[PDB]
Amino acid sequence: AFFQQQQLPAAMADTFLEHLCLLDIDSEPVAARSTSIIATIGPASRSVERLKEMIKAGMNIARLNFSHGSHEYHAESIANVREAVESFAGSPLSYRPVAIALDTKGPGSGGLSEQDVRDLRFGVEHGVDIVFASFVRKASDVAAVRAALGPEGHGIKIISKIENHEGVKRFDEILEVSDGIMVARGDLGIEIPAEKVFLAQKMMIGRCNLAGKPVVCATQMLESMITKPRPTRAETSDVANAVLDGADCIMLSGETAKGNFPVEAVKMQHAIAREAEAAVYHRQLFEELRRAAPLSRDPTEVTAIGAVEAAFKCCAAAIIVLTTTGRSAQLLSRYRPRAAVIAVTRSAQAARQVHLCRGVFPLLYREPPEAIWADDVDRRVQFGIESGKLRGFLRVGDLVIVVTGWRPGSGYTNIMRVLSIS
Amino acid sequence: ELGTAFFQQQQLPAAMADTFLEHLCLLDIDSEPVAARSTSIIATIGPASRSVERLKEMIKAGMNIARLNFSHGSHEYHAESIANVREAVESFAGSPLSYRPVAIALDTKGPGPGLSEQDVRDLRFGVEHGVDIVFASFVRKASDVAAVRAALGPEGHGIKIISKIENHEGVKRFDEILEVSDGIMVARGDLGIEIPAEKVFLAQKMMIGRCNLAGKPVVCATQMLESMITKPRPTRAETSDVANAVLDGADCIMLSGETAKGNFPVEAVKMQHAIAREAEAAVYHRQLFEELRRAAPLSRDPTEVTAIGAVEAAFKCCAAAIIVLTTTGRSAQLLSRYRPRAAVIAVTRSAQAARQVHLCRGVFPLLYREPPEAIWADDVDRRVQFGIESGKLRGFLRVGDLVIVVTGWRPGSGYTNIMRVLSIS
Amino acid sequence: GTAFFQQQQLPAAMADTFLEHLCLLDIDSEPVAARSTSIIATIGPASRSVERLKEMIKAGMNIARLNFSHGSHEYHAESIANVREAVESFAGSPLSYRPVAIALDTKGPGSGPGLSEQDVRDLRFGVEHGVDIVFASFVRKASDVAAVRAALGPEGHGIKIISKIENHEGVKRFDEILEVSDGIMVARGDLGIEIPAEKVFLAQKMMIGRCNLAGKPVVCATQMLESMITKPRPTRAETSDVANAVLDGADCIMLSGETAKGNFPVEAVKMQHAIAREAEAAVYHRQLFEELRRAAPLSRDPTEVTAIGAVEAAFKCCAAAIIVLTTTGRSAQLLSRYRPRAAVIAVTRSAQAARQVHLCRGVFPLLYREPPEAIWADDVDRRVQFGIESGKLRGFLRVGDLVIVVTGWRPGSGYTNIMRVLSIS
Amino acid sequence: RADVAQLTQELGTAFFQQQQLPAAMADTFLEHLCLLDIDSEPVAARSTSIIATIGPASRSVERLKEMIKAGMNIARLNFSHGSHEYHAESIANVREAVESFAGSPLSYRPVAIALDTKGPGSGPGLSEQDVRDLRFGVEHGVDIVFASFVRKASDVAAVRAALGPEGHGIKIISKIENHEGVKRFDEILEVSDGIMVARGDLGIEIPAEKVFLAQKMMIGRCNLAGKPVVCATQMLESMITKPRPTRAETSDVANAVLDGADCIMLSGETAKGNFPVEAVKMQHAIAREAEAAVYHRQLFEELRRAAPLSRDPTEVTAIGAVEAAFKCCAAAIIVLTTTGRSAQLLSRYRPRAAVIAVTRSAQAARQVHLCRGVFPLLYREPPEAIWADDVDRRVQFGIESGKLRGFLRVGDLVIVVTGWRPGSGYTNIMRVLSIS
Ligand SMILES: O=S(=O)(NCc1ccc(S(=O)(=O)c2cccc(O)c2)cc1)c1cc(O)c(O)cc1-c1ccc(O)c(O)c1
Ligand SMILES: O=S(=O)(NCc1ccc(S(=O)(=O)c2cccc(O)c2)cc1)c1cc(O)c(O)cc1-c1ccc(O)c(O)c1
Ligand SMILES: O=P(O)(O)OC[C@H]1O[C@](O)(COP(=O)(O)O)[C@@H](O)[C@@H]1O
Ligand SMILES: O=P(O)(O)OC[C@H]1O[C@](O)(COP(=O)(O)O)[C@@H](O)[C@@H]1O
Ligand SMILES: O=P(O)(O)OC[C@H]1O[C@](O)(COP(=O)(O)O)[C@@H](O)[C@@H]1O
Ligand SMILES: O=P(O)(O)OC[C@H]1O[C@](O)(COP(=O)(O)O)[C@@H](O)[C@@H]1O
Ligand SMILES: O=C([O-])C(=O)[O-]
Ligand SMILES: O=C([O-])C(=O)[O-]
Ligand SMILES: O=C([O-])C(=O)[O-]
Ligand SMILES: O=C([O-])C(=O)[O-]
Ligand SMILES: [K+]
Ligand SMILES: [K+]
Ligand SMILES: [K+]
Ligand SMILES: [K+]
Ligand SMILES: [Mg+2]
Ligand SMILES: [Mg+2]
Ligand SMILES: [Mg+2]
Ligand SMILES: [Mg+2]
Repeated sequence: AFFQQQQLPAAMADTFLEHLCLLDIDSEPVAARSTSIIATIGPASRSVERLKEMIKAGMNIARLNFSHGSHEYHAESIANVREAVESFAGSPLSYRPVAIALDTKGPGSGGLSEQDVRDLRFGVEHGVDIVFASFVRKASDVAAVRAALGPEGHGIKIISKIENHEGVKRFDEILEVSDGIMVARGDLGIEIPAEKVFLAQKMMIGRCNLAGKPVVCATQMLESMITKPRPTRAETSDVANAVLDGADCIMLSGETAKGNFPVEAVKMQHAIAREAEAAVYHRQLFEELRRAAPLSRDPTEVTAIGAVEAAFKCCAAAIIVLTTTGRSAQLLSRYRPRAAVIAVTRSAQAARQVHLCRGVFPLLYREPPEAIWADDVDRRVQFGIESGKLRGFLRVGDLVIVVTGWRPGSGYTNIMRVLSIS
Repeated sequence: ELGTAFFQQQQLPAAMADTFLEHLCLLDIDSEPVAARSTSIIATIGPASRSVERLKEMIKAGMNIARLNFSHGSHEYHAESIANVREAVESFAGSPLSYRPVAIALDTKGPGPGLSEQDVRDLRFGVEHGVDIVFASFVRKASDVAAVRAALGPEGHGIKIISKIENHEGVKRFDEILEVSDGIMVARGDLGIEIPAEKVFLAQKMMIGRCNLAGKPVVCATQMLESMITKPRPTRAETSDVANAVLDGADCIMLSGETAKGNFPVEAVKMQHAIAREAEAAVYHRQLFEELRRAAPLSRDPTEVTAIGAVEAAFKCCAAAIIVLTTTGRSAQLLSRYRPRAAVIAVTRSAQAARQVHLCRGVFPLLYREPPEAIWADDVDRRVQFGIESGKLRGFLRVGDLVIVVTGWRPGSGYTNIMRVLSIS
Repeated sequence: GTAFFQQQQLPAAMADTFLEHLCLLDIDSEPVAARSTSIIATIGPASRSVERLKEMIKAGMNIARLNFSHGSHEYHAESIANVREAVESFAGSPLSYRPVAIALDTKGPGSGPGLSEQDVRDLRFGVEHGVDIVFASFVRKASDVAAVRAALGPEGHGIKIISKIENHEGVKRFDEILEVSDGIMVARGDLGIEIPAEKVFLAQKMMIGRCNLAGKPVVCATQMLESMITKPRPTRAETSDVANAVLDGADCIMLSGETAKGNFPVEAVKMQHAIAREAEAAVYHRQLFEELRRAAPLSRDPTEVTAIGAVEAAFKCCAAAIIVLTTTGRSAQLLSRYRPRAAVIAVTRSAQAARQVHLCRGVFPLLYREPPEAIWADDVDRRVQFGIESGKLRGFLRVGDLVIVVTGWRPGSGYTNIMRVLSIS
Repeated sequence: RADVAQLTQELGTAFFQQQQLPAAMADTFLEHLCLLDIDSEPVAARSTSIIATIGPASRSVERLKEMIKAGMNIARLNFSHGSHEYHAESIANVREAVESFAGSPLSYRPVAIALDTKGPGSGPGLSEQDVRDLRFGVEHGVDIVFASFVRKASDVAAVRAALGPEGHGIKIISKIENHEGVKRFDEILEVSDGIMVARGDLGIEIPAEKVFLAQKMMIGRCNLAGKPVVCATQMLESMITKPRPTRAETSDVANAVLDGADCIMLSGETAKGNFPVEAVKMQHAIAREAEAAVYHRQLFEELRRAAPLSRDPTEVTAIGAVEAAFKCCAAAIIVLTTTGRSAQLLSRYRPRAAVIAVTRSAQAARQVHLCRGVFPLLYREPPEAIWADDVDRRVQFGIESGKLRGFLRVGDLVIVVTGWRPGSGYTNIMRVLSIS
């Protein structure tokens, strides 16, 4: 029965054609949903009670669209999100961190606009985790956003939105200096022929997967759900194909900001993503990712590949990684393991930001410290295991891969352990 | 010889890639499609697309198959639709550059345990009116297909039966249904209500893959450009859906309300045409052909053996087209199963076969009407040159191009065994 | 039948990985196909008698090597005459006659920089006596090949030049030598003294791989069955060496002292024949054909395009043979480069081409002696029938087998463009 | 190029020109062959073990010291010839020559002693002389038994029973020398520690032109099973009377290594020939060239795909360690082992990195020579009070001996494989360490 669930017959197939033929509608998904859901906050999703429902439905990142609304409006939104998130902090083994992202208005007719500088300053002051920089056309646009974030905003992640021909053509230079990319299909579909957008989406997702950087698929994913309780056949297909393409995050705009079914739209994206993740052809995917990733003398990079290889060999339920900045979890994520990457961190900001990486499940470690570093480490490992058992990721008898470092401080991951649960 | 510009068009850098990841990374929005659109467009005829003038516009936009939905309307209504389609098609019989045959398909109302009384009457209507295809609704088992086949009276055995899979039973009994059907339609509308909406993409991808493996046509249907019923442009999810159905391996893409009752029927056809052309150039032929080749079983049928040699030969020289002489369409279908990048120009004396080959991806029919030559070898040469002259006239061929010619050793269907490499003069 | 798929290592040939392939090798799986790797035997005192030469032709000798490092022109002319007498002693049965090529192995430059004066005299002797191949000793650069070609003059245009790589310079300048040569010989004797003995296997594997990539014949030579000069059976290392040269991709295997001066010249030929047959069945065609196909560049030459379609077609039906009509042998060489499991039966009227095609693996020459038919298509059919009749007589074909026939559209060399699937009657 | 561009800038273009690295990075096997370079020098230590047969030509303690320096890893005693007194003198001479280098335990070279049985002859099973010879082996502390003419699983059970309770640690390598042994191969391999492809008798029992098929099949199955396989007989036959081998002989040795043989053997070449040391030197030189020419890109992928899923932490750690070593071009994998099993599981994935096995067991240190790429280090120090410190001292001993023998340099990356608790069977940790 284990090998009949989560499309395992289709995952073992020798060819991609055999893989497609073996897809079974009766093979149920078992693993936790790996692709993060970004929901846009607006009138339909601003109440603390509504936001609690969206967190339970699966929202991982809350997007504030600075194209509409005042700073007072957005600060109220931020406060409501934080209130709804902290309403579940009572049970630290089941608490879900939610990132806050600021989507800039953009340059419009103009480089970096004066309103954008004021909005970016607002984001730093209000402690946002991510910036979705609108209409990025070159590497110098990213540098301008980075400069506007100042010294207090070094930790904020910059996700460049590609929305026009220039951004697509200069993609490589933008990706090099960005933390990730958003495939902003709305404007892109007006700037380039609508029938060419799928080529740009597939190219940008592929390059981001190659680079190991997060990529978000955005706009009109479940558009009809703004007024209707169920999406169209094209919409469910679109969500599924974005996940199959390799998107780290999927987004909802009007569907959650102004629609009549914001919670239902989140539930739909959650349901589709789970099905699509089980349908991933890991046999060729892991091989291609392995072959494409360059040789490395960075021990974190070397431990990540060894850990993902080890997890595939034993069908590990999870890979528990200790991370400070989230980097060790990101390097595990780039190899697209079938095993969940449970990232145990003390940094609340890192816990929110690792939602950008597919398959990373952040656990904010709030237990009291241990005096001996070795005991402190073991405690954070056992923490990941208890939360994993509570949340359904792990059972007694399961195998896990534990990824740690040799000394405290970020950048020293170099150990991989094969551990049996209880 | 061909130029650097030749190798930058139709996603050729992405097609030459050693891995699927490299292939995705090499996709270029500036790489323009050159080949003719190979995925057929099925448009549903209704109040929005019934007039002879409106139908002429849809043929020019790219409609290859006209679907008559027998869930709505009387026999008198559908016979008027058939007559209007035939009138609009024959309005271009003068100009060989604009004349294209259009298939007529009957979509049944559906069942009850088995074939309904109304369905038997509707199938009899189809035989009497000379329809080419039947889209049999709610097929759940092989005996359902046999019932449709039996209902296609003594005169309708040439009609193609495309079984619509619309429920859990049809998905579970897929293999037995495909074995006895001519092809499949992934009827996503009802399927999305019978099974969880989030599982439909799995059923679509599985059924397309199995149809590609079997060498049988598969249609992706319902809500492809749904918003275009009221809006002139589709959503980002809708264009993505059409593109992904083509990339998945669908032979045909369909329009229902978009053409039958919508405000932009011609614009919806134009949109599907535009997306399909882009998506066909983005197909990863390097791994696709290898997998199709490896998966297809060994064969001692000369048509099947010639088809693989012809597709292999066409890939080797970047052949502008594969010209195949076929009477039933079978030879063109066997070429099509290997998914060549070259156009399959099928020269036939059969008007029905010319209409039905629209079900197979990349098959471009040419109806030949010349009186037969006394020497068979001269009749073959005359039909082969007609394929080249038409090709030249339509933009597929130029002097200096290479084409692969597939013929047989003796007259009559079933003897295809020759593949020739010809230089266009 | 089940028994068919148990012979000639077919389970090992169908394996998904190279590791699975090795694990499936069966010592009880008997070779059925004809031995495709040619045997070159050096003529000397042990193999000069007309009766002895008839035994070597029956044992499997395809090419007779005349070593111009030893003996006078008078000696070599007597050799040539004895070979031709023994070969023509079987010309009474044209359906079973075996052509034998005559190759001249030059003495070399020695201390000189380029072509020696004795080499010029020996090369002109070869042209005067009608030799087919030249094994040019110690080739170090492309200009060495040009010098041999110039010394052959205008009358020696058809002679094939196989460059012997015997030193570090030849290995380093390999690419420029191969570009201008008809093929290569891996002269392991001198090479093993010029470079460290433990590095020779790397040079052999590299040169064979590059020759296979280029589609040019490659010969593995020297000490293959060395112990058989005095002993009736070879060592375990010697049989392994012969088998591995075939598995590496060598078109020809050679015997030097083993046939020229040894006590068991016929037994050495029989041993090489037996090992090569075993090794050819153990070839992993699944990956090999895929790699050859992928590595070969796109082509607008119809012969090149027909060859790949024909090999692809032969694999699809497990064709017993590919019968090709050839004037120069080039059409057979282009089929051979794709390493088909099917025998390439080359029917030719050129006695020289019939002798030279022995350089290409899996090409079985048939010299057709009949005068032309007035109708060219009838002449073409008669030759094809001759191939079928010879192949039936020799055991390559049986009634019911499928065969691929490769012909051209007009008389004369360079016009191959047709591939046909034929059932043996 | 981008998949090796950063590491190329770091390690240099000269690094990537050595040990057939361009040929090893090739996308196809055809490209791999085309890229083989005679100028690309081997850098890695010779990983295929050399088994030399001891006889009149190689019995003296002085001659044996020369053979150990030439590369001999296993000494074979052929019980088809000679008395027990003769073989005991041979064993004593081997041990004397081996211990003459024990002064420096950081550079000492352990040598296994293998007993090759006479065989059943006319009989159906284990002969009476074989029982006496096997008892002799147990009494004299031999490490391996090469059991002649094994034809079924019950033959290896008989050898195991004849070894008695004290010979439980001895490895049984079954010799396949006839059609029955080839046909029942799977049942024999299941119960054996490894196999020897005994080509001499096999070449007389089956057609000589079919032996290469049997060799290639048995090596492939042994590689798939993760068990040692020895290629034997007539490898450098001409070197019995001549100082240089033939072109077929060098080719044969190279092809046995390329086929996947863990060990290569010398029989008459060392036992009775005129050039026993030269034959060992030749096999050493060829094996080093052949190992660099291995197409690791497809090999590792195939080994990985063929090996079944495992819930054994040693098995899981071994594949993660080999994958990690390939990612950074690790100079070595240092593994702590008691029985040699952890080193054997690393070896089955055919890493290009040397597997430096640190052990306290002298028998395990001798027996790991059966596994390709395993370099045994016998640790003689007394245990530390804290187990974690004892472990670290052993790891450091491996790093220091690896630097001393040339395997490691400052700046190199190494993968360290250890367990979480003392005792055999608990390997579960993989560490990436930078050499300082
Ligand atoms: O290796 S993959 O898993 N599969 C990729 C693949 C997709 C198509 C084709 S084909 O040659 O067009 C084809 C062949 C046969 C039948 C056909 O109908 C089509 C081959 C291989 C993967 C790797 C990536 O680098 C990535 O970025 C995403 C994917 C990917 C793509 C689609 C999936 O369904 C999926 O699970 C993963
Ligand atoms: O595709 S091939 O058939 N073989 C290709 C191949 C050979 C080795 C390796 S491996 O990665 O080293 C390896 C993998 C697994 C187990 C192992 O023990 C070894 C993989 C694949 C072929 C192609 C040519 O370009 C050619 O010139 C000759 C051959 C060839 C070589 C050896 C044969 O046994 C054979 O039949 C053919
Ligand atoms: O992903 P990052 O930022 O490199 O953090 C991983 C770090 O986690 C650790 O295992 C634990 O260290 P801390 O005690 O600082 O939490 C480090 O040794 C390692 O460097
Ligand atoms: O695709 P189909 O129905 O098998 O038709 C292919 C047939 O067409 C031909 O090429 C031409 O034959 P006709 O003259 O009868 O049209 C035959 O030789 C071949 O058998
Ligand atoms: O292999 P080559 O030398 O190119 O010769 C192939 C030629 O042989 C033929 O099949 C038969 O021609 P001939 O009648 O001149 O022998 C030609 O059609 C073709 O051009
Ligand atoms: O390879 P083996 O025989 O399983 O031994 C590996 C064992 O060696 C160790 O690394 C060290 O253990 P010891 O203290 O017994 O020498 C263990 O942690 C591990 O279980
Ligand atoms: O801004 C966006 O997200 C877009 O344009 O799609
Ligand atoms: O009938 C159809 O096409 C459907 O239900 O999707
Ligand atoms: O000339 C040769 O053939 C040689 O030197 O081996
Ligand atoms: O016994 C042996 O070693 C043989 O037969 O080769
Ligand atoms: K915005
Ligand atoms: K209907
Ligand atoms: K010579
Ligand atoms: K013995
Ligand atoms: Mg926008
Ligand atoms: Mg329906
Ligand atoms: Mg020489
Ligand atoms: Mg023996």
